[PDB]
Amino acid sequence: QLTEEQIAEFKEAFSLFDKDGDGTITTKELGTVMRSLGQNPTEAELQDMINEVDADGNGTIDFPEFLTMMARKMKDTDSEEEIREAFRVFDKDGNGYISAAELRHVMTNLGEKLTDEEVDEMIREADIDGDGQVNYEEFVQMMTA
Amino acid sequence: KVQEQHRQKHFEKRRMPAANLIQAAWRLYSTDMSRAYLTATWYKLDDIMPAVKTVIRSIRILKFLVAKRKFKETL
Ligand SMILES: [Ca+2]
Repeated sequence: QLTEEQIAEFKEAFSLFDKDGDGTITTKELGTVMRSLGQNPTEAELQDMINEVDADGNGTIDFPEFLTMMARKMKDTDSEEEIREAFRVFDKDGNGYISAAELRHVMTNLGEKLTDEEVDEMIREADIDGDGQVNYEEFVQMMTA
Repeated sequence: KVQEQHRQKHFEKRRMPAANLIQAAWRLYSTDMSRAYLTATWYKLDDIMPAVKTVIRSIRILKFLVAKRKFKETL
């Protein structure tokens, strides 16, 4: 279902990691590219990211595993259910809504906190109506294209 | 009441991984629409080498997958 040109685009990205050209992405190559962009992952974080797509078990990412990950993104059934389950943790009403103030409060105070500009771009992406509630159901349908 | 107080604490244990999942999903989604990439620098950068933004997206997908797993491990 993927065009031959967007496969070549994903191949170009894969080759950026695969510096030695052996057809695999190690933690060495994944972390080197991340740290060239200013990111600083730990060694354990590199292993967790690779193990999410390593279907063989040798601790590397080959090109076919890279193609499926890039093609799927978040458009899978399991992602839509789990992101919806994440929003429900902050919905004590259970009606599928969360107030814009509480959502802003959660995003800027829990986990990898969003900056003020990040949460402002998120709230603008989700239309508020009436009291200030945002249908997070519509929000997960939007993120999962 | 103690049966009502310890299911809160375990439900609190999901608050952080749930937030991490929402944040990682939004940051992945914003890769293709954020004003952060709507600059003359990123347009030219995306023209001379579109592999850079694709690499950035590949990293965010990997981070979304880790966050989705850690949230499911609190069920
Ligand atoms: Ca390699």
